[PDB]
Amino acid sequence: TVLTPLTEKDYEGLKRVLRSLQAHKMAWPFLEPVDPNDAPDYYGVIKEPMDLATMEERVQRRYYEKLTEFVADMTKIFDNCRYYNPSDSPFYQCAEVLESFFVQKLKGFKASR
Ligand SMILES: C#CCNc1nccc(Nc2ccc3c(c2)N(C(=O)C2CC2)CCC3)n1
Repeated sequence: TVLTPLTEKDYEGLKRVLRSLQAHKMAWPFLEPVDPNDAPDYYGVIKEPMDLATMEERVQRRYYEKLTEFVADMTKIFDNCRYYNPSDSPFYQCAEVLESFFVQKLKGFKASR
């Protein structure tokens, strides 16, 4: 299912999904690693940080062998955000918006495989 090996043509689809996420108006908090100057305790709280720039590096290097691994990294971004930030924080709302967008794009990618 979602465990099949990613082909080179799959990787063109993954690049497009990632670029759509990076261009979303609510993606700004996720574009780069969390700066500890903006959240001093963040890296003691979150033990597996993730961000869209790290995923872009991984896509360029063909890090992902299965689509599940790509979805797992994307899910970490949103899970870390909802765990670190309170439910009324604007950051929490950004994760809400961007995760539903990612699901919309992912369904598109899967249908096109
Ligand atoms: C605006 C601005 C500063 N510049 C910048 N640039 C690019 C991304 C970015 N993310 C950012 C900024 C502040 C904070 C965060 C992230 N945290 C998050 O948990 C967000 C879910 C990722 C932790 C605490 C507060 N910040």
